[PDB]
Amino acid sequence: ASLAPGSSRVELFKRQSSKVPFEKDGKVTERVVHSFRLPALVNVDGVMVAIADARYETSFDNSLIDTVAKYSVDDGETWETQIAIKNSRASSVSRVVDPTVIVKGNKLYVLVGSYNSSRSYWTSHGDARDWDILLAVGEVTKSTAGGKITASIKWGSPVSLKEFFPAEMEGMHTNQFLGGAGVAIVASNGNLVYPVQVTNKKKQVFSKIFYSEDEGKTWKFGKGRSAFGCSEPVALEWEGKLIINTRVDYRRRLVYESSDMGNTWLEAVGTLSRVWGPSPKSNQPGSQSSFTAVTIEGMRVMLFTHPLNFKGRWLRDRLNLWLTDNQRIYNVGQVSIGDENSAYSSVLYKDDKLYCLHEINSNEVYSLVFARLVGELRIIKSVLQSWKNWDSHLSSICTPAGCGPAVTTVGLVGFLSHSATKTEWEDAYRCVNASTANAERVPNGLKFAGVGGGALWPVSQQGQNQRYHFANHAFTLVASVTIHEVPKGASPLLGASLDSSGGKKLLGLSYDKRHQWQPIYGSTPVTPTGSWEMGKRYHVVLTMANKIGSVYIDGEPLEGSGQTVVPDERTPDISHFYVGGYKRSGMPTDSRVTVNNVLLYNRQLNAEEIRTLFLSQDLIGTEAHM
Ligand SMILES: *[C@]1(C(=O)O)O[C@@H]([C@H](O)[C@H](O)CNC(=O)c2ccccc2)[C@H](NC(C)=O)[C@@H](O)[C@H]1F
Ligand SMILES: [Cl-]
Repeated sequence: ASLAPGSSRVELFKRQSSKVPFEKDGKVTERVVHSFRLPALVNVDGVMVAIADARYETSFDNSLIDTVAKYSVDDGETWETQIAIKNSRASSVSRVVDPTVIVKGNKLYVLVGSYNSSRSYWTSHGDARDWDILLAVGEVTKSTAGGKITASIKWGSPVSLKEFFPAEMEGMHTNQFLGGAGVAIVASNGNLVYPVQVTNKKKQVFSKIFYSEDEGKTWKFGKGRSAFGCSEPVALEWEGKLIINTRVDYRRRLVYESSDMGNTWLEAVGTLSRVWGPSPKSNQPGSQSSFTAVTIEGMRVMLFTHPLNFKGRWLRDRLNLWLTDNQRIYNVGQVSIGDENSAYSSVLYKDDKLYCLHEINSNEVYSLVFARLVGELRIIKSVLQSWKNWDSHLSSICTPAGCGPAVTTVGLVGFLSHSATKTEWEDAYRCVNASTANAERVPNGLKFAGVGGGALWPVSQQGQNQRYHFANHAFTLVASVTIHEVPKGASPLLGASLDSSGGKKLLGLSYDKRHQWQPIYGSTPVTPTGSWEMGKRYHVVLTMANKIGSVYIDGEPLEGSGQTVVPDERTPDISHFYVGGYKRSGMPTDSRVTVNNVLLYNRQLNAEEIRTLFLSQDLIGTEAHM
C-alpha cells in the first residue's frame, strides 16, 4: 500500500546526508549523521517540533548519540536544525537515548537515559554503573524576522532525576529506567506524565507511571506496574484515566488503564488490550508506537500506529495507522510506502492537519521521513461521520412506550444490517465485515440455506489485529430471526465459536426438529427448551460476562439460562461468531433462516436495554438510509 491520495512525504532527517551542529570541546562543527531514529513530532504553541536520535557513526543503539531537533513555522515547508541535548562525551559511545517528549506551554520537557561507555543494550546491564536519567527543557519563542514570523528554542542544561528513583519497588530491587520514547502527556490536572520502562536486578522489564505535580522539579512513581515483559509504554488520557499501551516483544500488546496516576493498573481486556499483534503470528519483536488522543470534528478519539512486520525480526515493515473511539477500532491504512522497513513513528494532528514522522530503514541506515496524511485524515473524518450518524440515528429512535428508553449505543461495536455485497455482510461501523455463503439479501439482513450456508464475523480470525478480542471477556450479540424449515435434527442459528469449525462453542443458539430451542453453554450437554413456530419472527440475545452465558428469546431468558461457559481459569479464544449457519460446507447441518440487524456490544446489556432492543427491532435497520 502507500499514503492515501492527496498525501505525500519527504526525507526530513536524511541518513548520511543531513548535518547537525555537533559540539565538542567548546567547539561546534556541522557534522553529518549516519542515522536518525526515535521520532517525536509535537506542536508547541504553533511551532512544529521534531525530536529524534542523532546517531553519528552507526545505527547501533550503543554508540555516539545526541538528541537532534528541527522546527518549523510553515508546517514543514522549512526547518531549523539544532542539538537539544548533547551526551557526556565521556567515551566514543557516550549517548543520550530514547528521548520522550511532553509539551506544556511553550515548553518541551525531554527525558532521555544517559550512558557513558557501555556497548551493551541497557536491559542486559546488571547494575546502573553506566546509567543516568536526565530531563532537559527547551523553551519556545516566536517572533518576526524579515516581516515574516520566526521562532527559536533555547535548550536548558539537562538535570539528573536519579534522586527520584527508589532503590526498591514492591518485591524488587531497581536497576535503571528510561522514558517510553515518542510523545508523553500533561494530565488534565496539570501533571507531567511519563510512562517509563524500568528494569530490576533480575533484569526484568516492566512499565510504570513517572509523574510531576510541580512543573518538573520533583517526580514520583505510581505505586503500581504492568506485568513483566512490557516495554516502551506510550500513554494517553481518556475519560479521566490513563490508557497505557505497551510493547511486548514476541507477544500481543498489553494495554492498561489507571485512574489514580499509576497506583493501580487494570488490563483493558474489554477494549484495547491484546488487540494489536507485533507480527502476523505475534511471535516477533514489537515496536515503539504513537498513541494520542485528539478531538476531530467535536469527537474525541485515539490514533495508534505500529508496523505489521511481515518480514519478521526487527525489519518491521508496513507502518499502519489505527483509529478508535475506545469501542470500534478502524484500520485507516498503511502510512509507510510499499514494503519498506518502517518501525518507530510519531503522528501529529495540528490545525486540522495530520502529519507523521517515521523511520525508513535500508541495511540498518535510518532516516525519518515527514508525511502529510491528507487522504488519511479524509478517511478518518468520514468514518467518524459514520459512527456519529449511526449513533445519532439509533439514539433518536422513539422506542415503543410517548417513547420508552432510547436504544443504547454505549458499547455498540458492530452492526450487520441492510448493506451486503455478494460475499460480505457489511459492518455499518465500517470496521469488520462478515463473510457469507448461500445468502440472499433481504431488507436489513440476509436469508440463508444449504449445507455450508451462513455468515462468519471473525474474532480470532481477524488475524494479527483482533478488534473483537474484548468478546473473550464480555459481549452481547443481538439478532432478529425467522426459521423457514423445521430441521432434520438440530441446526445452528447464532453463536460464538471457540474453533474454526463452529463445533467447539462458547455460547450458542440452535433449534431442533421438535420445535424447541437448543441453547448451548460451552461443552455442557444440551437440553432443548421452549418452543417456536416455523415462519415466525423472533428476537435473540446472547450475553456473556463473568464466565456466564445467557440466551433470551423475545426479550426473556430461556429456562435454565445463565450457565458457566468458561470452565477453568484460561481465557477464551473465540474464533468467530456464526450467524444463520456455520458457513462451513463441512458441517452437515442446513439452516434455512433469515437473520436481520445483528448487533455486537462489548459488555453484557442489562434487562432494560435488552427489553428496548426487542420492542424496537423493527425500527433500527439501516435500510432506509442505505
Ligand atoms: C528500539 C527498536 O526496537 O528498534 O529498541 C529499543 C530497545 O533496544 C528495545 O526495547 C530492547 N532491545 C532488546 O530487547 C534487544 C536489543 C538488541 C538485541 C536483542 C534484543 C531501543 N532503545 C534502547 C534504549 O536501546 C530503541 O532505540 C530502538 F532501537
Ligand atoms: Cl530484583
